[PDB]
Amino acid sequence: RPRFSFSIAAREGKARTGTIEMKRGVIRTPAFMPVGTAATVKALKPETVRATGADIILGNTYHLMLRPGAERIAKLGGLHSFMGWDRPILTDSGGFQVMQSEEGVTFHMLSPERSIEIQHLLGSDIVMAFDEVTPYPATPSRAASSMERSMRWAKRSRDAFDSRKEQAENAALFGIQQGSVFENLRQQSADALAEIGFDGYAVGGLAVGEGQDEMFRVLDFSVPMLPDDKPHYLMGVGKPDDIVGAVERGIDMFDCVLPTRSGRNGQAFTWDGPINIRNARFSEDLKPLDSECHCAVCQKWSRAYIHHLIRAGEILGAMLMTEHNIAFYQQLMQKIRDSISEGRFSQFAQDFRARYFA
Amino acid sequence: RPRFSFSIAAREGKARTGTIEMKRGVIRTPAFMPVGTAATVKALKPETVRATGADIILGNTYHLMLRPGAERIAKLGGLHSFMGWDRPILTDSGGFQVMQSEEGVTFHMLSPERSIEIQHLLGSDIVMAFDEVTPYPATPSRAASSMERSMRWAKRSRDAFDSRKEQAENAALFGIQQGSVFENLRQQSADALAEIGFDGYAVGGLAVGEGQDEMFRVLDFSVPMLPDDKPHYLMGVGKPDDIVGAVERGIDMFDCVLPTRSGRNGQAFTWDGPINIRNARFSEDLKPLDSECHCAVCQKWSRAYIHHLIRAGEILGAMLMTEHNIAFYQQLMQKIRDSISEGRFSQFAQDFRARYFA
Ligand SMILES: [Zn+2]
Ligand SMILES: [Zn+2]
Repeated sequence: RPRFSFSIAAREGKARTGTIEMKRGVIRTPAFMPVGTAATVKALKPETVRATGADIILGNTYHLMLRPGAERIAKLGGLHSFMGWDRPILTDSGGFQVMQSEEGVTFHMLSPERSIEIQHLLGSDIVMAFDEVTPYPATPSRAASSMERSMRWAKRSRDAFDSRKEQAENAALFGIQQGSVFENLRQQSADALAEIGFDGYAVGGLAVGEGQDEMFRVLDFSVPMLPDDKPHYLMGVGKPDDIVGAVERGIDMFDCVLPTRSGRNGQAFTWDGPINIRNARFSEDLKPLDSECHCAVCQKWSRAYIHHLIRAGEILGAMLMTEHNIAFYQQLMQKIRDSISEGRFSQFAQDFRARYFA
Repeated sequence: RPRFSFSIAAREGKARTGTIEMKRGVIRTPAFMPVGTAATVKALKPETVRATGADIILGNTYHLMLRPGAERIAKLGGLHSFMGWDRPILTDSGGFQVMQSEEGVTFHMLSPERSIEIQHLLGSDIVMAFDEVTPYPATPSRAASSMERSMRWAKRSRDAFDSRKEQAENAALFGIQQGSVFENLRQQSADALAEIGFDGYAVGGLAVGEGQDEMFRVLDFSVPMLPDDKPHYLMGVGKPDDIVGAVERGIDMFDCVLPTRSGRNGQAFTWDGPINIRNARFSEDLKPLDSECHCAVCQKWSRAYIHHLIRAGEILGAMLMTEHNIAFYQQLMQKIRDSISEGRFSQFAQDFRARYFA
């Protein structure tokens, strides 16, 4: 396989489906990437993650640099070897968590150069440029300032990535668009990123307090500013309905802690909407979490059993809920991909929303 | 298969190896039974428990009657169906946890009749008689009193078990020997239990504060008092070296929370003795937990990785440590069984101790 190749197999309106080819494997898009916080996808073995249908997972640069440490992971053979996942891994830049001067942030120090270096040490396949994230809400002036600084940092990220032969030859680098909710700033950011040139483009600075309406509004004008022939990554999104709407607006890649996090909380996603398995109504319910879900949990265990485990604080409860939720997300992405390929994604989105919010 | 059949295939001194045949499967002895506290073997799917080599697991009557409740479990199809384990399950009587009058204990009420009933509701394959457990230390007089009461309760358990057709035809009932550390009391208890007649006999009231020397001393005279042709079950034992010594003294069945419990704590069992994986010396150790262990954890993950997970409080750390420890226990039982079959258990025990305590 090549270092990086994105090919669009089918389109319906702004929606696209296709594949990203990388050295460690193929990523089907639109893609959902389970999040590995501390070199583990919470409560799941890597084989189980893969079995749900995930093609790629996300590693957190901020957490890993603190524990166990980027240099230590490199010494142990890199993140893939360390955690036992041999498929692609995307690493975030640390910009969101660390949230200062033009050189970078101290807190430990983090700069475009150090972020790139850490992601190299981890052996990341998709490296994220180091950005400054504009809080929401933000004045036009402050958003411009942050966006401008992030573009300077994007250039610095690009140069640091390119200066490392092994990294430049084997990994990909994504730039991150900023600019808050302002069309002009988004435009300038997109223009700047494209001038620099990246393998993929992320829409950053969303899902930070604004509602879905506003997020969708910003996506409407922002995604078409990005190069059409490269992947579009919406960071930290999100709920199933957020995902469907973002694909309708041209997004190809997603990540969120939601399915793992809310799993441990007792929230299970279903085609009829989320349920909280702790609710007493499930104490004697012999049905699986979802009657259509094809995951291993739904094939074997009842709502009543999982209800009991989650109420009792048992680790197996977290394991089963997380597997289900991640498998649900992958099934959602599969149905999205199929519907786009078949030119019926518009209908799928409508049918999906009608049932999920019934 | 029959309701219950124990056959002794081979002997070396007091040690025996063989099989217990039951409707839901065959149990190879000497056997180690992982403990399921709240209808789950902590941090493991039933398939994973089985994959380690376990033939039977233990369910706790006291915990299950409180949550989710014995009647509810029956309504949901019984414990096997509820938790997804279809092989034999032994249930304890609740006597130890609940630790009063001749009728039983209130705290909820527990009597020989209610204990038997609860174990019927769970659908247990091996039912334990309801006993009174003598605290350690105990005067000769108090131990006699408790032992005498437990024998009266053993009769009541027997009659309650026999009064339920479905239970008597499909499950087995074990009596429990008491009598503290006193040979005469142990003798009277064994005589009483045999007069009543049970499918198996447990040595109760040990591992309650006495040392290994004293436990072994009591086992020396107590196990030969029990019927030779029936299984001998030492409850709540124990460490690997306890197990080897107890088999040398004629014990066929074991259970302990140790491998699960100490797993989550960071303690990993190895042929060279236990290690605590949290120790800084393992932070960059690329070796598996045990260099000889054939378990899935040891095939894939390093000491360094598990060290990181356990220090970070990650659920996967608990999962991997517990799988390893349970697999270690099963490998220990397999080596014991093989050595007895080959008439070299004496040598195995010696070699085992030399290395484990080196
Ligand atoms: Zn499912
Ligand atoms: Zn192992």
